[PDB]
Amino acid sequence: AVKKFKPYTPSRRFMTVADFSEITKTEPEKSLVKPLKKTGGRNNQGRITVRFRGGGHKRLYRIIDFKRWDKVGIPAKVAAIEYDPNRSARIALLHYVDGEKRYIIAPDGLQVGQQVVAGPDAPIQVGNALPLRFIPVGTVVHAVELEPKKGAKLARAAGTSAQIQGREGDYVILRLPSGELRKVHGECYATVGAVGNADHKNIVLGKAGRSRWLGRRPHVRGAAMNPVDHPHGGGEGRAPRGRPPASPWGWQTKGLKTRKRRKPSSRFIIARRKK
Amino acid sequence: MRRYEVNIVLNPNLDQSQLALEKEIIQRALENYGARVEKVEELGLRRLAYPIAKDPQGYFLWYQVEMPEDRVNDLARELRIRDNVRRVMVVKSQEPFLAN
Amino acid sequence: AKVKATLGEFDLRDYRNVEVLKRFLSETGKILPRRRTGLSAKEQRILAKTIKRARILGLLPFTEKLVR
Amino acid sequence: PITKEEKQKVIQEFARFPGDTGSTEVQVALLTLRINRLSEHLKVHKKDHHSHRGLLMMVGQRRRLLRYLQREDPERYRALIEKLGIRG
Amino acid sequence: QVASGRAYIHASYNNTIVTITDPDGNPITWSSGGVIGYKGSRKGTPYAAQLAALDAAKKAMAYGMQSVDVIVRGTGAGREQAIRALQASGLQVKSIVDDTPVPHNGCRPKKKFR
RNA sequence: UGGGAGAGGGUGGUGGAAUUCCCGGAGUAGCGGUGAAAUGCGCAGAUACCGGGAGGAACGCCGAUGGCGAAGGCAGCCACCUGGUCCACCCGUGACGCUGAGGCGCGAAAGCGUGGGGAGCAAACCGGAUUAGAUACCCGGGUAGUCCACGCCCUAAACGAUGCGCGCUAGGUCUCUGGGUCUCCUGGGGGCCGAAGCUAACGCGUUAAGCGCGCCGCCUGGGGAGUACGGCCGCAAGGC
Ligand SMILES: [Mg+2]
Ligand SMILES: [Mg+2]
Ligand SMILES: [Mg+2]
Ligand SMILES: [Mg+2]
Ligand SMILES: [Mg+2]
Ligand SMILES: [Mg+2]
Ligand SMILES: [Mg+2]
Ligand SMILES: [Mg+2]
Ligand SMILES: [Mg+2]
Ligand SMILES: [Mg+2]
Ligand SMILES: [Mg+2]
Ligand SMILES: [Mg+2]
Ligand SMILES: [Mg+2]
Ligand SMILES: [Mg+2]
Ligand SMILES: [Mg+2]
Ligand SMILES: [Mg+2]
Ligand SMILES: [Mg+2]
Ligand SMILES: [Mg+2]
Ligand SMILES: [Mg+2]
Ligand SMILES: [Mg+2]
Ligand SMILES: [Mg+2]
Ligand SMILES: [Mg+2]
Ligand SMILES: [Mg+2]
Ligand SMILES: [Mg+2]
Ligand SMILES: [Mg+2]
Ligand SMILES: [Mg+2]
Ligand SMILES: [Mg+2]
Ligand SMILES: [Mg+2]
Ligand SMILES: [Mg+2]
Ligand SMILES: [Mg+2]
Ligand SMILES: [Mg+2]
Ligand SMILES: [Mg+2]
Ligand SMILES: [Mg+2]
Ligand SMILES: [Mg+2]
Ligand SMILES: [Mg+2]
Ligand SMILES: [Mg+2]
Ligand SMILES: [Mg+2]
Ligand SMILES: [Mg+2]
Ligand SMILES: [Mg+2]
Ligand SMILES: [Mg+2]
Ligand SMILES: [Mg+2]
Ligand SMILES: [Mg+2]
Ligand SMILES: [Mg+2]
Ligand SMILES: [Mg+2]
Ligand SMILES: [Mg+2]
Ligand SMILES: [Mg+2]
Ligand SMILES: [Mg+2]
Ligand SMILES: [Mg+2]
Ligand SMILES: [Mg+2]
Ligand SMILES: [Mg+2]
Ligand SMILES: [Mg+2]
Ligand SMILES: [Mg+2]
Ligand SMILES: [Mg+2]
Ligand SMILES: [Mg+2]
Ligand SMILES: [Mg+2]
Ligand SMILES: [Mg+2]
Ligand SMILES: [Mg+2]
Ligand SMILES: [Mg+2]
Ligand SMILES: [Mg+2]
Ligand SMILES: [Mg+2]
Ligand SMILES: [Mg+2]
Ligand SMILES: [Mg+2]
Ligand SMILES: [Mg+2]
Ligand SMILES: [Mg+2]
Ligand SMILES: [Mg+2]
Ligand SMILES: [Mg+2]
Ligand SMILES: [Mg+2]
Ligand SMILES: [Mg+2]
Ligand SMILES: [Mg+2]
Ligand SMILES: [Mg+2]
Ligand SMILES: [Mg+2]
Repeated sequence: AVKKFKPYTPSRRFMTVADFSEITKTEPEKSLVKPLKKTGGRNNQGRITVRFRGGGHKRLYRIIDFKRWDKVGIPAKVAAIEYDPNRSARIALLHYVDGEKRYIIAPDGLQVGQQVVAGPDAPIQVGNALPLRFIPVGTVVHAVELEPKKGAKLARAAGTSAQIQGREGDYVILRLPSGELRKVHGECYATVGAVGNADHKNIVLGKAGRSRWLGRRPHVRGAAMNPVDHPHGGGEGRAPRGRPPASPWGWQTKGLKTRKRRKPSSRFIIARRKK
Repeated sequence: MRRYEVNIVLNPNLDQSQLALEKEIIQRALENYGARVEKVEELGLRRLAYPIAKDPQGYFLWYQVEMPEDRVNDLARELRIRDNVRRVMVVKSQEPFLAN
Repeated sequence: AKVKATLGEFDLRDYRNVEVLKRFLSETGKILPRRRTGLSAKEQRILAKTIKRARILGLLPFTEKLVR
Repeated sequence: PITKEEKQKVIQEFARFPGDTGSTEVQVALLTLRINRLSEHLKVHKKDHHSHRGLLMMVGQRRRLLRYLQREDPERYRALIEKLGIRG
Repeated sequence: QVASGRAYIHASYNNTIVTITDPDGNPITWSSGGVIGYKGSRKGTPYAAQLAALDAAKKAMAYGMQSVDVIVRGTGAGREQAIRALQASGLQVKSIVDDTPVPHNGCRPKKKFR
């Protein structure tokens, strides 16, 4: 339930902020944070390779347990749910009966004080992780490994989920957040339920500065530039595109497909996405 | 506490001891949700009126039980988890209604 | 010919009584009218509710084909 | 629902004498008991407007009785409403 | 080839289509108001269905087909003629059974059927 | 106190039929559609048949002249939560009642906002016909929308065109649902036909539109006009 503001400034008219009402702990576990080297979208040559990045708030990275098969069989208690500035989801702090403390992505409806567990035998229960082959068909799942033991790769953004649709030998058929239908190996891990903080998409940044807080520097339209800069540059007065709408680098950007055709994962993509 | 009849159909093409593991799960689920078994009518394999899971038959369980009303929905759901549980219909126990 | 007459005492809430109940279906699986059933207003509602359960349990059909 | 056990406690705890089943006091407590379990039911099911009509009838019903007991005995009135915590 | 199979009569108000299959339901041959050079409304008439079945049975018989279980769907005008056509062709019609689809109140009909 | 009938409401589940799409099989010269056609679809393998899968919506028979609700309205099935209502006993309170300007809540469809969903259907729209024309009816397509959640809108042939409460004034017949002593007697509903009486007539008639009392709403020739101005409400449409 996003929070709104009275129009006491021009920007507060529209600004919405997350309600943060699920967060129980407001500074991070000191043994599970590390420095996040800001990049400004510059590579190791020093060149901007992703335009319009930088200048955002300082952040500590929280180390997230994307494996969970690390600790098959060891129940953990949900100790706290916390803010994480490096992702859209919230994160949950597990106190394993081992003594080990780890973070995971906070699925929807997970509660402080409940217990979660990973493994083939885990109860079909929000927060438990299992290999996909043991999750019954139809179950809504998240934090999905894309290849066995390579780490949860799919459905990790706030609100997303993947639905199990069928099985076929060693493989399961998933419907991804995009709506694509894909084979994923049965031994791949996933966590029961959807990612939480589903209201994330309804936030209205409200003012330019709020984008700047996130590290997003202003985006300049190609039509605002000059011919040396961009296909859409130049012209007297305003100007329509005057050619198929293009990127700065000249490739077409309205419909031109860019997935590599001869890609091996094609044998596993059943249906391309939707909408 | 209220009395209910819990009807269950299972995968008919199992062996007898796999069938027993399923019933053991049923039994624990019943026990964990506060159920009080009174009867047990296990007619087992019965050919159906139509295919269920491409199967013309299924293994029929039945339990006259007593449990706290606020839990039968979760129980009936927890029973539905196992894939071999192809049908579960909990029903309020009713006094008979008779003709002739 | 009426079903209620051609049947002794029976419980029309027992939904597992396929032998009694399957006599209340047409050749094509439809719940018989009262003009065939011989049941009253109160009895027919109870019969239908229990036939409907048994169809879900797989004990009765939703629909059969017509053979000539 | 409301079991006969809980129902007899309100009759017991408000009967003007052992045997009284329809005095103004036990009528209001019986109504307050329905009203509050329903007030809590409609806090969860806000879309259940049909039951809310019944809530309003019980509310009006209790109000008319309390208007009668406050006309006869403003001391029986005050004493009853404080044992049920009413009057906002 | 196969000794015996089935026979499906799809018949609406616009046409009558007959398809012969095998035991397993896979088709062997088919005909309809079009295969006997009728175009338009004429395709829905009972004579159209008669020729359609006779052509469908004849093609089947010339494949060793001897026996047929008759399966009828639709309410077209050529329905009951097509059944007569199958027996009269030389095929040994074992049974006849209606299987016309009927929704237990499913999808909203086109405006024309309300 | 003890009983009952019910598509009354809300929430969470879940079953089959059917349509569409997709994959596999088999198969070939049309299918579809109409008054007749054409557009459309189809040898790039359609239609018809079989196996498989996905997804949405709506619940056949039961089913009715039926039931429930204050109205709008409510129909697979299961459970939870919740309302109303009737009947038996005649046990408790002792007129605690009726109506109700304002107020407050509910309020079909369509429409609106934000997400979601989208099979079928289908405003707009495109095409094919018909025609003098055809911004239509008929046909092939098709976007909102129809569906879900929350928040709005507050209208209607929102009708029984019949405000609510109470008492009184022949009966006959059918039905739903209770109770009994089970012919029947008796309650509470739902229809038909009719006593007396009412009505301009049609018709109404113990479900009054009869005979009476209470209270409320409303009318005062047609058009202008449910328009304008003003006020209040609404995001808007527009409502009062
Ligand atoms: Mg704001
Ligand atoms: Mg303001
Ligand atoms: Mg939060
Ligand atoms: Mg350190
Ligand atoms: Mg770096
Ligand atoms: Mg470097
Ligand atoms: Mg350098
Ligand atoms: Mg260098
Ligand atoms: Mg870039
Ligand atoms: Mg940059
Ligand atoms: Mg976060
Ligand atoms: Mg991110
Ligand atoms: Mg894989
Ligand atoms: Mg935004
Ligand atoms: Mg930042
Ligand atoms: Mg940006
Ligand atoms: Mg810009
Ligand atoms: Mg420029
Ligand atoms: Mg310039
Ligand atoms: Mg330069
Ligand atoms: Mg250049
Ligand atoms: Mg140059
Ligand atoms: Mg440059
Ligand atoms: Mg250039
Ligand atoms: Mg240019
Ligand atoms: Mg210049
Ligand atoms: Mg320019
Ligand atoms: Mg210019
Ligand atoms: Mg310029
Ligand atoms: Mg140009
Ligand atoms: Mg270009
Ligand atoms: Mg490229
Ligand atoms: Mg894709
Ligand atoms: Mg299951
Ligand atoms: Mg029973
Ligand atoms: Mg035709
Ligand atoms: Mg009672
Ligand atoms: Mg094909
Ligand atoms: Mg063509
Ligand atoms: Mg070819
Ligand atoms: Mg879909
Ligand atoms: Mg008395
Ligand atoms: Mg006295
Ligand atoms: Mg409305
Ligand atoms: Mg609507
Ligand atoms: Mg909308
Ligand atoms: Mg659509
Ligand atoms: Mg045209
Ligand atoms: Mg036209
Ligand atoms: Mg002309
Ligand atoms: Mg012309
Ligand atoms: Mg059309
Ligand atoms: Mg259409
Ligand atoms: Mg479409
Ligand atoms: Mg009407
Ligand atoms: Mg009026
Ligand atoms: Mg009034
Ligand atoms: Mg009524
Ligand atoms: Mg009557
Ligand atoms: Mg007279
Ligand atoms: Mg008069
Ligand atoms: Mg007359
Ligand atoms: Mg008359
Ligand atoms: Mg009359
Ligand atoms: Mg009468
Ligand atoms: Mg006026
Ligand atoms: Mg006037
Ligand atoms: Mg108006
Ligand atoms: Mg106006
Ligand atoms: Mg005005
Ligand atoms: Mg008005």
